Amino acid sequence: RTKKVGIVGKYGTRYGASLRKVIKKIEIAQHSKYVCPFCCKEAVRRTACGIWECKGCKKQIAGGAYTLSTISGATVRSTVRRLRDAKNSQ
Amino acid sequence: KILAPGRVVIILSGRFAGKKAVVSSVNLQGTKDRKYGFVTVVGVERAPLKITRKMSAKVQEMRTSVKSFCKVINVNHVMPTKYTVNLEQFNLIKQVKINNFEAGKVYPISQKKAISSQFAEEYRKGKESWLFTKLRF
Amino acid sequence: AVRVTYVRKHSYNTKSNGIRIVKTAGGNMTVQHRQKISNGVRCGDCGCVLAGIRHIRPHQYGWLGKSKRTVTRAYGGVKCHKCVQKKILRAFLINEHNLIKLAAA
Amino acid sequence: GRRTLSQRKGRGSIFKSRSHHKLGVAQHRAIDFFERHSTVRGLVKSIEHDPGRGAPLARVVFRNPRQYGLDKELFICAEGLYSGQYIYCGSKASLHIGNVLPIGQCPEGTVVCNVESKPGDRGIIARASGNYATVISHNADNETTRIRLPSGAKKTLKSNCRAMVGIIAGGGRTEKPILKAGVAYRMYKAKRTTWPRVRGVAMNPVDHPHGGGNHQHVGHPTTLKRSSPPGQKAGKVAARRTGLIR
Amino acid sequence: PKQVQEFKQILKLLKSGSIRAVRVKTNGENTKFKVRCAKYLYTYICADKAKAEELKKAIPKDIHVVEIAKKAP
RNA sequence: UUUCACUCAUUUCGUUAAAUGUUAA
RNA sequence: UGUAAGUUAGCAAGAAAGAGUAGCUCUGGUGAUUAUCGAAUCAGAACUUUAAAGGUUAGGGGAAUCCGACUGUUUAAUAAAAACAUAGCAUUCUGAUAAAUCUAAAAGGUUCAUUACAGAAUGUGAUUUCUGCCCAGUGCUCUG
RNA sequence: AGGAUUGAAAGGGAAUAAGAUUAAUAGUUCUUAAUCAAGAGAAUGGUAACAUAUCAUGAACUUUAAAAUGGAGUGUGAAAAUCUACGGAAGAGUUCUCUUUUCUUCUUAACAAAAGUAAAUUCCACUGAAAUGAAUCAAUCAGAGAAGUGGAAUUUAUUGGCUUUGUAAGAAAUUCAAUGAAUUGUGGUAUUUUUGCAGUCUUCAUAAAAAUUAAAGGGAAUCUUUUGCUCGUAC
Repeated sequence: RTKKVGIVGKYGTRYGASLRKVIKKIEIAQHSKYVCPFCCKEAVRRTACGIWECKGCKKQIAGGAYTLSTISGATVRSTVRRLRDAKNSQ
Repeated sequence: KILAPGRVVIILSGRFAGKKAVVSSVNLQGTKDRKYGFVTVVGVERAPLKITRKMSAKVQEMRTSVKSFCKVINVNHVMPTKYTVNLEQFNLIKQVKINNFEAGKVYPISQKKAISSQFAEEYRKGKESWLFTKLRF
Repeated sequence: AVRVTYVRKHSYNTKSNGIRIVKTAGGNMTVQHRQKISNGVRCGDCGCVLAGIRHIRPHQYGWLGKSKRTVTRAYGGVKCHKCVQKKILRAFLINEHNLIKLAAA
Repeated sequence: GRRTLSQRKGRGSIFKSRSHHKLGVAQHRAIDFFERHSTVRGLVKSIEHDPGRGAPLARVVFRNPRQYGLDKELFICAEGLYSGQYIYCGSKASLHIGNVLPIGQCPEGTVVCNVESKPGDRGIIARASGNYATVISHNADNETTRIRLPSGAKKTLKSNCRAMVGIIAGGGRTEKPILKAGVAYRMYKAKRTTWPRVRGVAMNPVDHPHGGGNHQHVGHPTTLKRSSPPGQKAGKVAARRTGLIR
Repeated sequence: PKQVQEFKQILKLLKSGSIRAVRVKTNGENTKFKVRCAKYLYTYICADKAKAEELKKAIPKDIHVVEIAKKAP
């Protein structure tokens, strides 16, 4: 249907090519479905900015504004895990 | 067998949800009308209240009274436990057979009171304790 | 086509000013004041609408029969039948675990 | 001249916060014995959207340790918390995401949010979406610890200040480019009346110190002392540098 | 207004002392025995004349009975 | 002569002023 | 039916340009229930005439130059614009007992139910491309 | 036990409808028919979802829900209006040129009942899907269990949505006679409005609170009749 304007073709021709290219990355990831960390189904959809709900699995998760998990919030979960192990042992 | 006569089960659904009952007769195949795996149980509908050393002798008898029930239940709506009662001690529960559960009509009140009376007697001696403690969800 | 008028002194199409035009004798159409749409009860845990309880106004449950506003089950009218089954398992299984964990492990 | 719009903002007449649909005050529970010598267990009932702020808010429900009943709190969601989760607050709480611990029991390099600047004040620092503070060092001599504020500043706090382990949810909120004036109009639905900002140079000499003449220009330096009286304090205050950085 | 369904409910209704007024309506096919009580106006639709006569025998004598036909009273 | 150590006016806060401090256990 | 240059590749575009359209009499397609029942819709064919959207309703088109990027707002009552706003870009200060700032004062007040992805103060005005040299003067700042 | 006053005749809220009547008031008067509040006189059934004209006790204390929550667009249930098919009854118009013709009426309330019978969603039992099925305009769903069969519940402008019934034909409408007589079937794969429902989309926007009510956990304790005040009400 379109050559290289995937979802931002709704913006038409009125916001600058670069600004439409930048928002395309976010808008694809904002409406996309994610794998639910409990029931492992691709059934998590965003409700509000930062809130994600597992549709057929009855859970609400706090996440990024447009993605379920951010990069910054992913290395923190591992960083705290390493410190927790070190604190317990010696 | 997990579900054998005398085994104490916990009901999960229905009016008797959360009551403790004693398995009487198991039938995993089911009858022609009973198209499911079912077991007959006799349980404590109303747990006895805790008594003290202050009330009159009449009250301590009334307070320790136990009201029981008899019901054919589905095996999927119960949770078998690790506790087993002595069916010979509870002789009035052996005689509860499947043919005694007539569909659509009230269960004989006289039979219920007989088991309710014995349940109170067995509890008064303190022989069985975990059976008669109410489950606090 | 018969055109009607508001009977009461309210003149705006608010939620509480809902009307229904019904027909009457002689071809005359009158104005009926229709009720608002209520919501039913919800499970306190999963927030799902319970079955067996009607969706009527809060004061109308006073006029309901005493058996028509609750379900004959533990936590009836406040919890779904699934909301209660997990409650029983939690109460029993956890207590069983605490008997082998402590108390002469 | 007149009073500039900056002066009129301090009166608070149409510049009051549009806080009607807000959920409440997001803070830790009040400090008590069970939070100082034991742990309390809280249940994350729900995660909700608070108007006017980017991070979601969690409705945590603690049992009342001294009386019979409940105790309903309103935390700021750490990124990762889910409904039905159990969180533990107290001096003995484990180092899991979402648990509230005194800042002195956390190892070096750990990441905390909603830190208390003064003990018992229920959260001051690192509260916005995606923000966090990192624990730098402890000092058992005077029971003080160092943390790095999200602005890069280093702050020293008493070691018994509480903090929630993790990252505030809603990260990356400001990376999505606003595109329409309408979208920026909707951003301040639960905020103050500040959005459509008229340039001072486009004003008239009465209204603003920048209100120019036959050509739109300022005419005098836009870097001012901190001690300028209100009304003429417009531009850059106590600026040590200007221009573009290389 | 409530409608009674069988005879034995309206035989019992009449022999009670709570009756207040009886109106009999004759129509093209049926006859309605609208007994006026304190609260409701119970009525019985009968399709047999012989059964209608039996009802008039059971009516007490201290109560007023009104007969209504193709012309309003 | 700033330089310190305490709190006792003083400042800023928190709660339902709900286990602070020292022993015992 | 056909449609250009240009283009942020989305548009330009109803581009431009050409043909048909009436009345009467018929034919076919699109379903439901097991032959009957129903829907206005599309296509086609002869014949005739005053050759048919036009009673009413109902876009003039093309080639360029300047300004503003766009949707929006404005001097009630002579200026609706190239002016204001706007998103984008950028600069400054502030760890909250703070910054800005109202008040004569105040356990006073606003942003603040807030906490740097925040608050406050400004310049330029979408996108692309580029922002050259100068710290002497006047400002501002300094760990001197 | 917990936080004082005011703040809405468009926000929330106990309960009334039809016909008639006046020179003028009428959900207010009259007739008829109802409703609400305040009073006065320690249970069964179903496997289960859940169900029983009050029934079938339930104090302090705590919790949950309702009141109470954006918008767009698509599909669809139902009612009314318009249009139309069959079958008539009564009256009117045209009629020198024809027209088995054109036109008008053929109705029904609040509150309740339960012959007959719908659409949609969510749950329950049996069984266990791959040769993957099921389904929508679009989607969407499934071994933390699909489709199939048999059930339960709620919503659909009052009881229970539609027809039907009591109300209630005695009213009202259309005619005829000089107060008295006549009739008041059944449909539609059409359009619009209203009213719900179902999922989809959208937000750096997430789209009120209290009065008030019900239920639960807990185990403390051992039909008839009376009244319903103040103020606005014309145009």
